[PDB]
Amino acid sequence: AEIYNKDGNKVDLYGKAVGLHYFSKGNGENSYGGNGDMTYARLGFKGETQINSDLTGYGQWEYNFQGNNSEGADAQTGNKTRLAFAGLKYADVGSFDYGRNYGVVYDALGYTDMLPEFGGDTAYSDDFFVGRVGGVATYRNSNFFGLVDGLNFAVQYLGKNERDTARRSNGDGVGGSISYEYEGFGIVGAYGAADRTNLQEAQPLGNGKKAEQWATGLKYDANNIYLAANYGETRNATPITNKFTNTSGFANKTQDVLLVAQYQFDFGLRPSIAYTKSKAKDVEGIGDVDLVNYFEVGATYYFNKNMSTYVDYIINQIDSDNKLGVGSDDTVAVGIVYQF
Amino acid sequence: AEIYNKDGNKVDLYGKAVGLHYFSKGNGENSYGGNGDMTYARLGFKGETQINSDLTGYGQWEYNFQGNNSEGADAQTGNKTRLAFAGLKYADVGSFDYGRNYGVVYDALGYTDMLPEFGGDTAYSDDFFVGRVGGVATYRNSNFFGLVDGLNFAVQYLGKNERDTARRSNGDGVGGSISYEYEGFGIVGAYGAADRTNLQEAQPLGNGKKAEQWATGLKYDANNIYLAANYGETRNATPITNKFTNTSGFANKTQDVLLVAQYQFDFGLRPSIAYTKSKAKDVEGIGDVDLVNYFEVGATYYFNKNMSTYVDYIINQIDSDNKLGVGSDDTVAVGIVYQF
Amino acid sequence: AEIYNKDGNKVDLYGKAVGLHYFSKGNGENSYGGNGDMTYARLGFKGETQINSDLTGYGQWEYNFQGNNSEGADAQTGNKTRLAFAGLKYADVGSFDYGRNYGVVYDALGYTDMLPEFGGDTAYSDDFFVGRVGGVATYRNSNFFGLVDGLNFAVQYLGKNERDTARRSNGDGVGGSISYEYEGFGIVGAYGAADRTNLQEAQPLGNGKKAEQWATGLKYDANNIYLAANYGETRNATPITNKFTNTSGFANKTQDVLLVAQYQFDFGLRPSIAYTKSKAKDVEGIGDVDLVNYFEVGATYYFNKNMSTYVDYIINQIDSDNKLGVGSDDTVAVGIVYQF
Amino acid sequence: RSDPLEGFNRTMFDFNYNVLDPYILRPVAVAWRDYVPMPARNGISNFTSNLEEPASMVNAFLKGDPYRGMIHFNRFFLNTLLGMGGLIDVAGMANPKLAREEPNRFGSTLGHYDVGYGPYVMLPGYGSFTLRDEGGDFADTLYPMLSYLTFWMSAGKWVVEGIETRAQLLDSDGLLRNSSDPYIMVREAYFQRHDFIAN
Repeated sequence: AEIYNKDGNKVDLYGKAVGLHYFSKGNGENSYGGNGDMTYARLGFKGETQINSDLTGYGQWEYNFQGNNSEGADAQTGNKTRLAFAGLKYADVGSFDYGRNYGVVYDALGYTDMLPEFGGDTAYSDDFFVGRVGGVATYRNSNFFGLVDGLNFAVQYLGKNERDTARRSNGDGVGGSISYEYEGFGIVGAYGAADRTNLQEAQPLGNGKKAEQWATGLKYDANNIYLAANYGETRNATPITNKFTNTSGFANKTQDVLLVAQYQFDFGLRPSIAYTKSKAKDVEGIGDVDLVNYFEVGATYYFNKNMSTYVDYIINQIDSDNKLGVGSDDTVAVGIVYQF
Repeated sequence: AEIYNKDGNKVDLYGKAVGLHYFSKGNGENSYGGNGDMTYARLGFKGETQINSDLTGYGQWEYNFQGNNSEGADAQTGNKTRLAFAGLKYADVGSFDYGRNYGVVYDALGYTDMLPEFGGDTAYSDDFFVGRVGGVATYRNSNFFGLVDGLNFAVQYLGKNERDTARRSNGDGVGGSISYEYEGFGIVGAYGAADRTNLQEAQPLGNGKKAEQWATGLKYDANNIYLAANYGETRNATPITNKFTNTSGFANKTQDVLLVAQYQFDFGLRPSIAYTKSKAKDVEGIGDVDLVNYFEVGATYYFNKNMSTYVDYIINQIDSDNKLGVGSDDTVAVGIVYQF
Repeated sequence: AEIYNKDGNKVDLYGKAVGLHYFSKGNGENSYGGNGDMTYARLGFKGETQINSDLTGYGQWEYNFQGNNSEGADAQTGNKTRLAFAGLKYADVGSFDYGRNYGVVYDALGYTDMLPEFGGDTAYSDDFFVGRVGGVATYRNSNFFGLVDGLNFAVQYLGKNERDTARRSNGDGVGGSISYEYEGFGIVGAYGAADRTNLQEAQPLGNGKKAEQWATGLKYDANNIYLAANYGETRNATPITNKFTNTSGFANKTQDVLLVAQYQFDFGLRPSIAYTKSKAKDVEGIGDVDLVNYFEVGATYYFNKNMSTYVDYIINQIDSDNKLGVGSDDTVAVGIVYQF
Repeated sequence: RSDPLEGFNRTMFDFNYNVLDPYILRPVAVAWRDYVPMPARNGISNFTSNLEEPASMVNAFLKGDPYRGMIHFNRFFLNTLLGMGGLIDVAGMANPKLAREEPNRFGSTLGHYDVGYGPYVMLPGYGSFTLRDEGGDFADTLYPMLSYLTFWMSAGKWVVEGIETRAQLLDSDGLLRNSSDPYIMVREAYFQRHDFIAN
């Protein structure tokens, strides 16, 4: 919320409170989203200062405080900084920002990441260019140097992150995005590739020296309708775990489809239907195997800009014999949300 | 402090910085509250949106940042999310809220949680219905649907939390509270019960399949006098530690008395005297043994709504002979508190 | 940013986002400051209430959220509370504050804590009186009880902190400071001493029963010019690691030099040149060995009070054969910083 | 008029209206108004009717207009989640477009497709048993919601809803007691409204 705005600087302290519970068969182990209390809270700030007529500097920080956990030895589980970056935006020349921010492939994957709770299964975090990642400089240009209204593109250089775990590490890499939007219609695609750290090459699943991620998106968002389709392919970049050997790694190849349709009624209900399938190939020892395979139904009721309730049912088409052990049973979520 | 109030939504960011020291003989090991630095600080927000004449949405989050840790390997010890919830309040019909919040027996135990630093030793955290715990849906109603002024009640469904530690787990359960307050006096009772997770049954101390907690309260809170008493009993629900066998678990039965008397001077001094005894029975291997047995003397000086200092002495009546090893030496805390 | 100010209380919520990268040859291990992403954020508040015309209450808390960690098993590395304290300030009598705050030898060492990134290498954290430390009572007096304009002194008692690790523990102790500032010029010295915990005396490096730290400083701070020099000596107080035996401890003696010269142009550029040398003597098994030996050249560009970019180069003069294995390669930092 | 068992209906009309109403129906309804506090009366109305909202949903989809199929949906979803299972009309205070009204069950769907009632009947305890409506309404027993109500639950559903429905009629008694053919009014009030519900 804009809590401060004098002398060219403006501060937005924001956050939400999410009362959230997951319902699933059994304990929730062999299910899509598990079973239990998943209440969480977010706090953050985004500030933006007017240096002069054409220049503007900005920074932003964002945190996930989990509320499902106790006050004992586990009180910090899943607590994390999500965003932390700062940058400048000069008139019609574009914007530059560095820190922990979103990879550019998400400029597409954000078309189908609109479900009341689930969806966007491919916007993995700490996975190169698809989701939030550490140490990215990102150049953005809005309306093409002030000329082509609706024409957007972005260039991003992704720094190395040699972390403890193969799953969160990444080497140097580059990527970019282009988007056109006109009067409700939107089409975009984006691509990025990057080296694999020696730790990543050493895992049993996924072998190659280069990782690649690309995606395209189609969307309609006007009147009260929202339609979206996402397609992408990856090489050596999507993370997997075969729980039968409890072996981790990366999927040599994947094919990802995400489809999303919603409508917004006058009385505030926003129903949601979606399809989401992610198929992997050349996974060592397995061959082909689905990782995400489900139909979604759900709805949100919007009391006003601050308050919302929602239900999210994942009719899960994963089979019990799934060769990677990905959960095969359905899962449904209930949520109550105050945000400011 | 109220940092935002536009368009029906109002956000209140709050917190405190507590300069605090504990003084006790020796290490503080065989002491009531330990010996050393206990400085901490808290941050939180509570939001309230006026949806319409009948609706109001709300959420709240609260964090404990300890200031008695280094900046080294231990900087996170004792950090915790305390609250995380959201809900609605309907006209004269009541409130419903879910998240991480207070157990309903605390609607009673709060009569005697008034000491400058210490307080109800029984409002344990993550313990079914006596204190803050993860995942409670809570129905509350004030003034009985607008009819019986002063008459309040609450019903609360407590979700299971099968955690890694026996002490912080809990099974599914139900509980409730009633309170009548008229012209300075207050009387209250509350009851709760819940399943016990299999881990709780595996502990050496505590035998039972259902945990129970109930408590009653009396109070006079008018002019400048505040007197308060709480009685409550528990089954297989209070946690205990036999410091001789390094064994943890739960007390088969406990019996709790809480008394608090204080007076509030016009110039900001608030003297306080209190007594607090919690006796345990049928502890396996021990039989009967006290857990908490002390007299309290102390005072707060309230400079204004923002600044205060206090001293709190716990004259500890536990004996060295205590069969569970409960500490027998006294403890005093000195504190200086800024809050906003 | 001052986000609240009614009814005598005023609260300033503040923080920054620092997008920051360090460049060094190779991995960065045998270098001064390492190689990679070092992005961070700070969040904090400072409160001040007018108890009456002469009395004033105050408290403040400050946190470091690192942004160079993932959202997985490592997300909390380097997260820490820096400051956490409250106190009072009475007219011409002075101020008393207790909590986690800065030691008094930092009343001197702060003269050369002015580099864009790599400031005073001797204001260690959790090290008695030189930097932020936990649990110090601090009395300060400005203008010698209102009489001698420009004359300041401070007394500080530091309580014991017998922590997990020898490096962060400390015993009880006291210290003080005097500073005179007149018409651009500044002179200061400060001293403190305290016992050493049993764990600290057991370390292989470091022999002594009392730790001692003092430092002296001279500075000019006017007409766009800032020059400052610092000298100090320590006994049993500076922490060390002999990376050859992978042994830890404390430096029996150190003598430290800090020099800083900078000029601030009107259009916002602030160049900086600096020198810093800290020599250790009587190191067990080693004798003399340099710990810090470097020149700094760099500058910051200030768009306005909120926005800044900077470059900071460390020409590292440690030699490769350094007997403690202190890193010998140079390092440079690039930084983009929004703050509010 | 079109009524075959009119004479067997009129006996049972006299029976319900003139012995079963004074001796048991008005007795319990007056002793329902008088001794149960109001927040309970609209408290139970909502709990009962919420179970007849999932059915009203899917039968409003069947009638081809899904707009109110979602209205009955979110009323269900909302009141059953934030409203304690149905005791609270959260969705009713949330938006005026979500106001409550008489359910929309299978008999109403048969009427939308021009199936047609059958001969008007009037049982003793019941009061009107056209098989198309008060009978097709029973496929909603083969449903998400009503498929959990035991015999005594659905029997109890019918019981209290009647006591409530009668309760609030205690002044309008004069409208019907001074009527030409109180059988005809009751009968062709049924048909007018039951047709409405079939649209």
